[PDB]
Amino acid sequence: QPIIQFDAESWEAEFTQEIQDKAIEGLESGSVLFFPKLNFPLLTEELKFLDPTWVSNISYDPRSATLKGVEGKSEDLRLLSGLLKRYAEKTAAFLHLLFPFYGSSLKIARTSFRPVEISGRATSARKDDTRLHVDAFPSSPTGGERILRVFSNINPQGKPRSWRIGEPFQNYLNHLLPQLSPPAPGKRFLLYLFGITKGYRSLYDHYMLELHDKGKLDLEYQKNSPQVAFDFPAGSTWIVFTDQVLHAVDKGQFLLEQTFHLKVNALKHPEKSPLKLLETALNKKLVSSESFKL
Ligand SMILES: O=C(O)CCC(=O)C(=O)O
Ligand SMILES: [Fe+3]
Repeated sequence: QPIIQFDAESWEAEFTQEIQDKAIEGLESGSVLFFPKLNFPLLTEELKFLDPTWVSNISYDPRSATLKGVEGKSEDLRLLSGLLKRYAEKTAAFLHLLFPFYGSSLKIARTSFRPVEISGRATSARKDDTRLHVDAFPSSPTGGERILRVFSNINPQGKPRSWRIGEPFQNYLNHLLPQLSPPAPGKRFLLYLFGITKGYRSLYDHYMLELHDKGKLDLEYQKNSPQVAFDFPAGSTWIVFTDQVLHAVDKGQFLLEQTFHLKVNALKHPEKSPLKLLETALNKKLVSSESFKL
């Protein structure tokens, strides 16, 4: 079931255990959790930010209270920081209400505001997010940790955000497995020494980047693989492990996004993670820092 719909309409909603179970089982199975009625309202003073000219996308780090990617007057940067900080706070609260099993293992990461219309985008194949992919960032290895994202469509003209959702990760990995290759010896160490990567690119991160890139260049797979097109309405929110769920965006404007990280050993079913699926498929440990279980 690629998309599981929920009725919650508040960021402070209290959930029954049954809904919590549905959410964590769905999330870990690679479903998108969809909240059609969960809107993220803006203050009147923030409405001015609903304009693409503010990008010079925009990112905020809640851990350091630092805003990047935008220039302007102090008071405007304060207002924009306040908007993204509120999105970080509300998404973090919501995830702790919905996923108590993860406890304090949820680690917030960067907040993103995306005011540029998607349908006019055109770039190199590897960063073309109209192509189905799982998330893997060449400059930012994960060391196996999960990439969990919360998304909210805040389009004020009532325009949906058009996604496509692909086949399960295990089928994607199987399709691309004959195209995977090990890294060149010493190359990842040089990327680390040279500051091209933030941290060391694990073998896991190498293979996730290969899946991401080779999947995007596989034009027959992009055209023919199983996929469902879904429009997320304005005023809706959705939650997804974007390292596991194949996704692409086709159209839309004005998105808030919050990234969280989660260690694999905090998952209810760690064997369903991309890390463990890749380690099983290649019969090897793919992250050197891995904790060892006696
Ligand atoms: O902009 C979007 O709606 C999706 C982009 C994407 O692939 C992502 O945030 O991981
Ligand atoms: Fe993505």
